[PDB]
Amino acid sequence: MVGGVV
Ligand SMILES: O=C(O)C(F)(F)C(F)(F)F
Repeated sequence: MVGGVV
Protein backbone atom coordinates (compact mmCIF):
# COMPACT_ATOMS: atom_id res chain seq x y z
CA MET A 1 0.00 0.00 0.00
CA VAL A 2 1.14 3.58 -0.68
CA GLY A 3 0.07 5.85 2.13
CA GLY A 4 -1.46 9.22 1.45
CA VAL A 5 0.37 12.51 1.81
CA VAL A 6 -1.16 15.58 3.44
O1 LIG B 1 2.13 -1.17 -2.41
C1 LIG B 1 1.31 -1.41 -3.34
O2 LIG B 1 0.05 -1.41 -3.17
C2 LIG B 1 1.88 -1.78 -4.69
F1 LIG B 1 0.93 -1.66 -5.67
F2 LIG B 1 2.26 -3.09 -4.67
C3 LIG B 1 3.11 -0.96 -5.09
F3 LIG B 1 3.43 -1.26 -6.37
F4 LIG B 1 2.84 0.36 -5.05
F5 LIG B 1 4.18 -1.23 -4.29
